[PDB]
Amino acid sequence: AAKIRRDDEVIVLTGKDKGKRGKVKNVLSSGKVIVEGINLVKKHQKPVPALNQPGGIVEKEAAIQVSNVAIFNAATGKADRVGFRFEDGKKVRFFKSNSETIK
Amino acid sequence: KAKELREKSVEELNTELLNLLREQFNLRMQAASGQLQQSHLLKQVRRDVARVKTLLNEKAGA
Amino acid sequence: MIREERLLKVLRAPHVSEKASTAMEKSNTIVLKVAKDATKAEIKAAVQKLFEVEVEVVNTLVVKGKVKRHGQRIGRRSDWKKAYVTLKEGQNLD
Amino acid sequence: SRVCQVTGKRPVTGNNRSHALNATKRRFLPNLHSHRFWVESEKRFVTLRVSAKGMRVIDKKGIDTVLAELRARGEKY
Amino acid sequence: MKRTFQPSVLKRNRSHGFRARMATKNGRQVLARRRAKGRARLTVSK
RNA sequence: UAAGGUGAUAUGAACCGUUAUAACCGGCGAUUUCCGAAUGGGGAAACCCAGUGUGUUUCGACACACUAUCAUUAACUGAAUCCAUAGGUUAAUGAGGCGAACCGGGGGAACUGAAACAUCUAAGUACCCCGAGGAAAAGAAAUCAACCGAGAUUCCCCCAGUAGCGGCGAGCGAACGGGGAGCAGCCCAGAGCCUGAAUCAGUGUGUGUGUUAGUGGAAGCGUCUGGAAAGGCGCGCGAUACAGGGUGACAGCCCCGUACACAAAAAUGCACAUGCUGUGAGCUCGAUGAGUAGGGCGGGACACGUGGUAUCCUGUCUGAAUAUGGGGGGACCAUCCUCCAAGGCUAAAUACUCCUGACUGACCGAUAGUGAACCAGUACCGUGAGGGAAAGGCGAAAAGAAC
RNA sequence: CGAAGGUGUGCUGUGAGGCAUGCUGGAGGUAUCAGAAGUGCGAAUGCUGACAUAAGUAACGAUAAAGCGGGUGAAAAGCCCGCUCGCCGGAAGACCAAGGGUUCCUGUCCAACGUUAAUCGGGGCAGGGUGAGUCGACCCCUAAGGCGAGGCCGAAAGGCGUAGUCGAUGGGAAACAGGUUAAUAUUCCUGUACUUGGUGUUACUGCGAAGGGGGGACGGAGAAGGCUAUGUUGGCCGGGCG
RNA sequence: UACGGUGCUGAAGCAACAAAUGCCCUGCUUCCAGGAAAAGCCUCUAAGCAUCAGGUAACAUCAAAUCGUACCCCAAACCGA
Repeated sequence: AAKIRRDDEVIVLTGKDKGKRGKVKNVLSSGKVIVEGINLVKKHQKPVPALNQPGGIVEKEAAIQVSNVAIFNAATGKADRVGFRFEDGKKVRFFKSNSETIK
Repeated sequence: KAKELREKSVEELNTELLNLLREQFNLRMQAASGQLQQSHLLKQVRRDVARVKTLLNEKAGA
Repeated sequence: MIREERLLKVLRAPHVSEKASTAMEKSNTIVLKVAKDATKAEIKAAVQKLFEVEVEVVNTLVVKGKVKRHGQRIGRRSDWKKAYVTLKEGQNLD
Repeated sequence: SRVCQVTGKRPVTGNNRSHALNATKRRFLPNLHSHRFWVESEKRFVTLRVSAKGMRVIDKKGIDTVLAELRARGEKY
Repeated sequence: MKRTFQPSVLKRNRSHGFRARMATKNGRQVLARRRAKGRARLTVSK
C-alpha cells in the first residue's frame, strides 16, 4: 500500500523544482524519494586515491519528500491522487480523478 | 530450498549436511586469505546448514 | 576418534605474520587460528584430515584480546587460540 | 524449638509490668518435658517432647489417639 | 606508609565474591538489591 | 503483507528480490553454549573433576543420557533382638529460586509529644521473618437489639471528635442506630431408604465474542510575497472523517491517519451450549464439636491504661453441664429476651500496579521533568554494603565547504 | 511586509511598570475581562555553572652533573649515534612471587597527557608478540579454619555439629647444556636425558581394603670436619712492544 | 654489509691455593620450653576369586589433556588522587 513506486513518473507539488516532472529513480525507507533530474545539489566530492575517484564539484540528485510529489495522470495532463482497489483478486492503484487504473 | 530438501531420506540429508560443512570450511579458509571476493556465499551456506539441521530435527522425533 | 563435523568446525584460519612465515620456512611449522575450545589432539586430527598432511606435534596458546577505544567508548577484542603445528619432515603444504 | 508436640504450644511474647508499670518484653515458655510413653498396641515406648497440658490430654484420650492425630498432622514421633 | 588497601585476589573473592554472597541469606539480599538497582557489576567477581 | 531489502552508530562491499518460499509483521514449532535454585561432586559464578550405562572406533578415543536434597507414597531389603522397628537401595509424584505494590500471620524499635520525665505517646508504625493469591483476609450469629425488631462477611457516607478512656495530662476514641455498594449460602461430625437428582473442578467438542498480523477509508485549484506556501487574496469541494502527527512558514481536501465499514490458516481468554471423568442431590431418623466452656495466677486484644470492668486470646495450674442443657444482654443477682461455642467451605462489592494497550492534563520543558531526553545506575568514588554525576538543538535538505 | 527572545533610543505613569520604534533574531505571540499559581531574590559561611583576584607571582618533586661533535627535524639543553665526565654497585644491578593487565616489540603521529621543548614516551593510531609430559597451576594429601546428609538445639530467620567434603602458607613422578626472535623460551631448534600411566607381550604365579603395621614425620642453640659455588696466582693459548 | 647485523672460522681450555651464611646435615652434640597432619611410598592380610583375574619381568607401542607463560615487580606499570 505505497502509492508512489520506483518507476512511476511524478510531478512536483512544492519546492524549487515545483511543477517539473521526472521518473522516480528510487524510494527510501525514510519516506523520501529520489527522482530523476529534479532536486539537484552541487556536492563538493573529496578526492580519494583508492576507488579511482578524482574529486570535483559533482551535481547529483538529492532526495525529496514523497508528500511533495504526486503521481502524474497523463490523460488529464495533471497531478492526481492515488486510491487502492481490488481487481480480480489483486490490489491495484488508480487515479482518484477519472477513476482509471494505473498501468 | 527447504521444500526441495524435504523430499529426501535421512542418510541423504546427512551427506548434504556434510557437504555444506566442507564448503563452509573451504570458504572460511579462502576468506582468511585474499582469495574470496564473494562474501555473501558464507552467509548462504551457514543458512543452508541450519535449514538442513532443522530438516533433520523434524524428521527425527517431531 | 573425532567426528568430522567437529573437525571442520575446529580450524578458523591461517595466521600470517613474520614469525609465522619464519616458522613455515625453517621449522616446517604452520601457525593457525583455531577454536578456543579446540584441544591439541583435535587440532591435529583436523590438520591431518583437512590439509592431508602428517603432524608431528601441536603447541597451542591463548591470545588475549586487546582493549581498544572507539572514539570515547572503550571495548575489548576477542581472545582466540593460536596453534603452532609442526609437520613431518618433507611435508609441503599448499 | 520449644514446642509441645501434642498441643502445639509455642513460646508467646508478653510484658513484665513493674509496680511503676514499666513494660519490658518477655516470653512465656510452655512447661515442656520429654517423656517416654508406653504404647500398649505397638508394645514400645515413644518419646515425646510435650507439655504438662499435653500429658493431661494424653491421659484423657489415650496415647494411641494422640499418635494418630500427630501422624495426620505430618509430624514424626 | 603502608596504606589500608593491600590487594589480594583470593582474599577479595572469598570475602566479597559471588559464591560468598550466595552462601548466606543477607548476601543474597544484597545481590537482589544490586540487581534491582541495575548494577552492571553485580559482584566483585571479575 | 509486499517492491523493495541484507538492525544501529555508519557509510561502503558483496549480494538478494520485484506477483510472489526477497525483506518486514503475527500464530505454532525447531535450535537454545556456559554461570545462576543449579540439581553428579567440588568451586575464587560463567571454572575443575567424576561415576554408570547404552552405542560406535580408522581402536588413539568419541557420542549421548542419567546420577542433588527434602517431602510423600510404593517396592525390595533390613540391626542391636525372636518377631518387629530403626536403618538401607531402588521407583514414582511434588517442591526448591526470582518477582513492584497490595494481603494474612510470627516478632517488633527509637527519635518524637507530653514544652523535663518514668505511666502514656510515637505505634503495632519503621524494620526483620514465614506464607499465599489475583486479590487476600473475613464470613453464615452461642450477633445485635430492647420487650419493637433486625438477620453472614467486606467496603463507602453519617452517628461523632459524641459516649468513653486518660500522670482525667499530652493524647486516644468507639458502638447502637441510619443511608448506600454488593449480596449466597452450604457441608461433615452417620446411618436407613431411594440411586447418578442440583452444584463444582479438570477435560474434549460446538457457538458467540474478544486478543495476538491486517484491508479499504472522502474531498483543491489559481494568484502575491517568499529560499520554500500549508500564509495573503480569489474562487471551489468533503465531512458518521475539522483527533492527532508530518510535509522547505500556519494544510479538512499533499502524506500518514481519523469517522465508518471489513479481516485470521493458527493459537488463545471469557460466556453460555454439550460429552466424559470424579463429586454426590431430595426424603426419614437421629446425632449436635471436653481437657472444651468456666475458674485462679501472669500477660495481651477490645476506644476502654484494673479500674466498679463486662467481652476475646492464652503461658501456667485447674475444670463443668452437655438442650430438662449452655452462651450473651458491660461488675453482680433475679426476671425476660435472644443465640447455640468448643469442625470445616464459600462469589460479590474492597486493596495494589513490576507490567500491556488506549486516551487525558490551567503538569515539567534540559539547574525543570525520573538519578538518567544523551550507550546512566554508566563514568567516577568506596575493601564492602553503598554512593553516584555531567552531558539535548547545523541546516528544509549535508548541499558538511572540490579547488 | 518578520513572532518570542537579545540590544539601543524616544515618550509616558505617583510606583511596581507601560507604549512605540532602530538593529539582531528567524517562528511563534496574544488584547479584553475572568480563573489558577512552582508569581517577583542581594544577602541564608545558600546550591549549580561561568569568570575574576592574588599573578604571569610561588613552584616545576631529592644538590648523582654534566660537556662537545655528528644525525634527524619546521625547529634539538632534553631524541638517536659517538667520545669524555659523573652516580649506584647487599643496588639505583639481575630473577620471581603478589598486584597490575598489553604497559612488551615494530611502524607511525605530536592536538591532549609528560610540571618546559619534544622529532621522544609507560601518550594517540595500526600491526605483531606469550609455543611445556619434566616450570607453575590444575591434580592426589592434609593444617588452621569453612561448609555440613542425617542429627541436637532454636518464635521465624537460624546456631552447633557427626559421617563427609573443601581448604596451602606445608607433603606428593620426571630435563639438562648450547643456539635462536624486533619482541617467548628449562616451552621453539640442536644434542643428550628422565617419569608414570595405560594397552599388548612372552616369562612367571597368590592377588585382593573403606582395615593392620612401617614410613612420610618434623624444635632451639652449638660445634666442628668434609665439600662445592666462587675467587686469586701460576702455568698454557692468542695478541702487544707503547 | 639495508652499518642493525648476517655467514664462515676458531687457539688454549691445565694446576695450585683460598673459600662460604650454600651442600653432607631431616646429620651430630646438647637444652628444655619437649618440637603438624594426611596422602603418595613400602608392607600384612580379610571378605573375595581360584588355575581366570590381578601381581613383577623385560620388551614393544600409545600417553601425558587443560590453563598460565608478553612486560613492570623496592617500582613512572603494585598500595599511596
